[PDB]
Amino acid sequence: RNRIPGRQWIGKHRRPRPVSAQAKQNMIRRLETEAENQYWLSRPFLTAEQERGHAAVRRAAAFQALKAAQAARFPAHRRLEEQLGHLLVTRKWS
Amino acid sequence: FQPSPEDHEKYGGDPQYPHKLHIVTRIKSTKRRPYWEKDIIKMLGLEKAHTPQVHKNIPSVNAKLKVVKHLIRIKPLKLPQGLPTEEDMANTCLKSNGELVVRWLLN
Amino acid sequence: QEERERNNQNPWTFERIATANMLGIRKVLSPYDLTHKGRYWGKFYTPERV
Amino acid sequence: GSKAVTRHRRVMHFERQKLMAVTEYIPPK
Amino acid sequence: YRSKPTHGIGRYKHLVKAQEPKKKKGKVEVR
Amino acid sequence: AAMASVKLQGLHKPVYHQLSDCGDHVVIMNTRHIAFSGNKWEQKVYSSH
Amino acid sequence: AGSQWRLQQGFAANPSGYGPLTELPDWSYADGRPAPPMKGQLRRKAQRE
RNA sequence: CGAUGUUGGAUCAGGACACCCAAAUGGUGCAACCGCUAUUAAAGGUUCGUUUGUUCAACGAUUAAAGUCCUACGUGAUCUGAG
RNA sequence: GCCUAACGAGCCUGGUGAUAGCUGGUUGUCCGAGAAAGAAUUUUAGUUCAACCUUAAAAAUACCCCAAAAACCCUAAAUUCCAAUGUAUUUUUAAGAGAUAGUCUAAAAAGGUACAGCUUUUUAGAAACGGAUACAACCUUGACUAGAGAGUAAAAUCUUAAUACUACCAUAGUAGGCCUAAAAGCAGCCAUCAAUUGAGAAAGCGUUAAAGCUCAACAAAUUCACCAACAUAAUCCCAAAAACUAAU
RNA sequence: GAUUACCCCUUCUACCUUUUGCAUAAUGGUUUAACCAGAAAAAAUCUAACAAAGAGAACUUUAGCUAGAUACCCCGAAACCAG
Ligand SMILES: [K+]
Ligand SMILES: [K+]
Ligand SMILES: [K+]
Ligand SMILES: [K+]
Ligand SMILES: [K+]
Ligand SMILES: [K+]
Ligand SMILES: [K+]
Ligand SMILES: [K+]
Ligand SMILES: [Mg+2]
Ligand SMILES: [Mg+2]
Ligand SMILES: [Mg+2]
Ligand SMILES: [Mg+2]
Ligand SMILES: [Mg+2]
Ligand SMILES: [Mg+2]
Ligand SMILES: [Mg+2]
Ligand SMILES: [Mg+2]
Ligand SMILES: [Mg+2]
Ligand SMILES: [Mg+2]
Ligand SMILES: [Mg+2]
Ligand SMILES: [Mg+2]
Ligand SMILES: [Mg+2]
Ligand SMILES: [Mg+2]
Ligand SMILES: [Mg+2]
Ligand SMILES: [Mg+2]
Ligand SMILES: [Mg+2]
Ligand SMILES: [Mg+2]
Ligand SMILES: [Mg+2]
Ligand SMILES: [Mg+2]
Ligand SMILES: [Mg+2]
Ligand SMILES: [Mg+2]
Ligand SMILES: [Mg+2]
Ligand SMILES: [Mg+2]
Ligand SMILES: [Mg+2]
Ligand SMILES: [Mg+2]
Ligand SMILES: [Mg+2]
Ligand SMILES: [Mg+2]
Ligand SMILES: [Mg+2]
Ligand SMILES: [Mg+2]
Ligand SMILES: [Mg+2]
Ligand SMILES: [Mg+2]
Ligand SMILES: [Mg+2]
Ligand SMILES: [Mg+2]
Ligand SMILES: [Mg+2]
Ligand SMILES: [Mg+2]
Ligand SMILES: [Mg+2]
Ligand SMILES: [Mg+2]
Repeated sequence: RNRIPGRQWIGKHRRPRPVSAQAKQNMIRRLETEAENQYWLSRPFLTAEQERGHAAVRRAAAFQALKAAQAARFPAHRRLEEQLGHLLVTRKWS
Repeated sequence: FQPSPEDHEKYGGDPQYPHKLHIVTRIKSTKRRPYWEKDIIKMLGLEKAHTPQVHKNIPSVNAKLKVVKHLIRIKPLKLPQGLPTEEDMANTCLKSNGELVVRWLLN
Repeated sequence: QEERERNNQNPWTFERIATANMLGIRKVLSPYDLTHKGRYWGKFYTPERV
Repeated sequence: GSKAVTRHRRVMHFERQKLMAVTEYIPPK
Repeated sequence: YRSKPTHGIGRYKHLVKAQEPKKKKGKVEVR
Repeated sequence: AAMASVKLQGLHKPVYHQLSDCGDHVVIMNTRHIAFSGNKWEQKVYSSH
Repeated sequence: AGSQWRLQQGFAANPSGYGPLTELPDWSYADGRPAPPMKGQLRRKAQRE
């Protein structure tokens, strides 16, 4: 009898779907968590100056290891066992 | 990011000495969020949700956390028995409340 | 309008949530909502919103 | 889509509606 | 730049008068 | 109806299952003296075609 | 459910998290010699280390 | 657009009420009669002719009244083809 | 018009496998990665470049990025650039095709009716087998296989439907001056004093003008009294129903 | 999915093509058997021979030359010309 013109979720006229009591509680629970999130970030242990290059050898070593692993890309060795192992196809019981 | 004097008592923080290490757990999804928030999640080791990850409390890390502070849960790392030694590396267990127990299920 | 804004017993207000970018709400809000404090929507002004 | 300012009390995004309902004013009791 | 504290250090148009040029059609001793 | 619906389906038996024919008879007496809450005696309408 | 209560008491939210119900071996030989360790338990003790 | 056949009439009508008539009622610059206006009600009813392909409109006669509108501006696997 | 049942120009064979940016079709299993449009074009129904991407290879730096730094009249959200740090990405070389017909939501604007599921650009998002009863675009979500295990996320009926105001009581100068045919508190102008404990040269109605009614002031007496009311559509209304046994 | 039990129960908007988006009331198929649609080696990558030289003449050569392997569809017009 009463229709929502066009699509019911887009356009100038939409569905009057209201906010429920359960939805309000979900927002509050996330807000309480985020209120705690921005408190533990408030007071750093070290200042900006005291952390200047505190861990740079490890960063340099990590990048060097990345170069070393990526530079080892090369075709694998080829051995006689792989080629001579094909003759075992016609192995028989004499 | 200026805490009220009552914030320390509410969250159990220490008014004088800030904590040393973070425990970061992702809650929400990177989908339906801008691309710059996706990269910060990826570069913090928070790819898998509900998996604790430990980060320093230096301002460099805190700069990235503030951008995605609405997608993660941050708790301090407590050490009832102190830092584990090389002898007790394999017996460490991390409880839900945020403390690391060096000796877990002895004998 | 100031006494009703000072004695409000609701911990969360539109000014606090929008400015701090809580819940990633800036994706939904407009840049003008930082100044309007949620009291203005389009040309409509609701004086009862704190 | 409609302009920023309209004449018909432009319907808010559903996420914004929850924001407008959680940031209400509670008079002291 | 706008955000820099040194914004507007080159402002000078408010020091001298406007000095309206004597236009060919608007040339008149408006006293 | 809320408690009568449960008994008819058998949702009170721990052996309940939709495929099984578990079901209990319910006898309701004094149905002329039911008390509709509020003004539902004049507002609620039952329609059929 | 009741994960909030378990978090309050210090246990894991999920009863499968580092509880005594999971770490301990589930089976052992009748004579008494220990059973081979679980594949899952060894993996879980590797990420903790 | 590897087809949703297009005006008007003929037949059959389904529905809404913002009612033309029929029923009840308030107000009036309502004495009565004839009127104007507002509320309530949709079970039934809402004519026959001259000109135009006409819907529309004009005119003759009458009726308690000759209502407004929707229905693929209903209805061509039922008809008509004047336009 | 007609020339053997199709003539805006016959039929048959050959040229003929005519040629189509246009439509339709394109045949086993499994696995890895995976793109929505910038520029010219008888060009926008298509192509050829750039970007992005795939396969292979080489090399060293890529993203995040603090302070400093980027215009002169006024000017928001914010960009550019850059060490640390967090993290493994990026560039170059050699081969390449597809795509180049876009939809909505939020945000900044323009045309329009501050109309469209409308149209033209820029930034961001999405295209669940869950949720919003149904649902491309909104919300929850790191898409493997098996189990008759477990914890959680989005989320299920939305508010008010509001307005009673009732006693008692009226007499002086004086038709105040002016004005007008007549202006007696009551067209207008002007003044606004004054008897009585108490009552305005008048707040409203009324009269052609008067008369008359009522409201302020006496006394009497004392619940409270700002404001908040808004019609209807066409096949048949539309889960059924429920104000309290304990809910972060 | 199951189930002692075929249904009864619960859960699921046919398939291709074409599109921003098709259960769509957009296209095609009654069903069966047989038949019917990716083709080329200039530059390149992979493997091998021999190497300042290679190739069973004619050419290419500042690590190159010779050989192998890896590649680019089907159906359809109205028409045009000659006999
Ligand atoms: K709509
Ligand atoms: K058509
Ligand atoms: K009728
Ligand atoms: K074309
Ligand atoms: K007078
Ligand atoms: K069709
Ligand atoms: K088609
Ligand atoms: K087809
Ligand atoms: Mg619709
Ligand atoms: Mg809505
Ligand atoms: Mg828009
Ligand atoms: Mg058809
Ligand atoms: Mg008819
Ligand atoms: Mg009828
Ligand atoms: Mg009526
Ligand atoms: Mg009547
Ligand atoms: Mg018709
Ligand atoms: Mg017809
Ligand atoms: Mg016929
Ligand atoms: Mg028909
Ligand atoms: Mg004709
Ligand atoms: Mg012929
Ligand atoms: Mg062809
Ligand atoms: Mg284009
Ligand atoms: Mg290209
Ligand atoms: Mg800077
Ligand atoms: Mg840099
Ligand atoms: Mg194109
Ligand atoms: Mg578009
Ligand atoms: Mg559009
Ligand atoms: Mg369009
Ligand atoms: Mg975009
Ligand atoms: Mg669903
Ligand atoms: Mg998974
Ligand atoms: Mg009185
Ligand atoms: Mg009416
Ligand atoms: Mg029903
Ligand atoms: Mg569908
Ligand atoms: Mg289309
Ligand atoms: Mg396409
Ligand atoms: Mg079909
Ligand atoms: Mg078609
Ligand atoms: Mg067919
Ligand atoms: Mg070649
Ligand atoms: Mg020619
Ligand atoms: Mg010829």
